[PDB]
This record gives sequence, structure tokens and C-alpha cells, in this order.
Amino acid sequence: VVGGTEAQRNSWPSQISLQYRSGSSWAHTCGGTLIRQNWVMTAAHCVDRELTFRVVVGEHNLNQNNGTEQYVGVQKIVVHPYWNTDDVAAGYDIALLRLAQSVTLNSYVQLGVLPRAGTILANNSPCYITGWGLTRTNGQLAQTLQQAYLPTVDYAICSSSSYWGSTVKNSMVCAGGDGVRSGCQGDSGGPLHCLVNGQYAVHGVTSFVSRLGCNVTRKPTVFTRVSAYISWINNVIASN
Repeated sequence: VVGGTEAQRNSWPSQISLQYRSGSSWAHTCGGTLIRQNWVMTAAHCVDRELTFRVVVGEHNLNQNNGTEQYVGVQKIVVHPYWNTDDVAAGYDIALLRLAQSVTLNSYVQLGVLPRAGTILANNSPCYITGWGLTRTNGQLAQTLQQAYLPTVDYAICSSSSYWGSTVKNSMVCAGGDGVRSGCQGDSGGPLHCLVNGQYAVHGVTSFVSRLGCNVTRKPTVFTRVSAYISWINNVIASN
């Protein structure tokens, strides 16, 4: 998260760390959202490479024992049947991970409130992006959980040639683009918390940024519009 601040331990308690076993130890590759005690919603782009994944709930400082962490393995990976790695611009960048076991919900570990199917936010809607991603373009991962005020840019504007053009599908949410604040390498799959009816719901799944860099003016962080997939998310979880 570029241009972000340090979050409070209990602030965003659905936020997970998707780590892969890099030989000796575990490395943070992506973000995620605990939707069930045994189900995790991340980006398909994260689970492309056949690695050994573990999900850590209750994380704050990757490199330091927070005393609140729960370490659970991923028994099952369900990537959206239309996900085509070579065409992230096509969308469908959403995956569901069935955890080897259920996590214990506390003030550090809660479930992510999903939006109503088909829900489109208005332009400039108050959203936050959280994650342990690069604080700078080509920089390094944040030790502690960073948060940034990333208001929304509707489809009408985000599909402008001055913005993203046709790279962005209606199935996507755009937030930020101020050139100061954004999402970066590592934030992927992690959650775009939007304030609706006084309640924070996970409207977005961090997909991509501009090849030119993370915090690029008129190149807002593109999220996978969770509200489009609600049906699928339910079907998968119920057949599993």
C-alpha cells in the first residue's frame, strides 16, 4: 500500500496473509478475506503457481509475533472457471480457498461482510484498501498492516481513454488514482472496504495496477467487483 498509514490491530479483522513456503520459511505473497471460518476469498492471480500456501489470520506484523496469529493450511483451491492468467484484463480474478481447518473468531479474527449481489457504488464512495504490499513502486513489503483512503471511480470514468480505457470491465471497481495513494505488489487478493449503511463491506478484491507503477495519476487500483460473483461464491461454498 503506497501512501498508506498503519492500521489498528482490531480495525480490519477479516484481512488475511496468503503466504507460500519459500523453502525454509514462509513468504507473504498476497492478501485475502476470511468469509467463512474455513473459507477464504482471494484473487486467482495469487494462486496461479502450484506452491504450498498457508493463511494467517490475526496478523499485524509479518516479521513479529503479534500473539494473535492463527496459522492454517489450504486444503482446496477453487479458481473461477473463466480465469485466464494471460488475460487479467478479462476479469474473473477471484479464488476461494477451503482452509484445512476452521479459525477461531475473536476481535482480531472476524468474517468479511459481503455485499448484496449486483451492488454498484456511486462515484467517490468512501473505501479503504488494506494490505502488506509495497509502500513504494519497486519498494518493499510493509511490516505492519497498512491502510489507505481509496475512494471510488465509476465505470463511466474509469473506462475513459484518459484513465484505463477498455482494460477495465464492468465487473471491476476502480479506486484512487490520485497518484499519491494506491495498491501495490503484495496487496493482491486483499480487500477494498467500503462504507455502506454505516457498515464496512468488502466490495473489492485487489487485482492489478499500472505496469508503469503503483501510484499513477489516473491509473486507479483495479478491484474484482465482489458483488458480481456473489452467486458463484455461494454455489461453490454450498457444493463444498
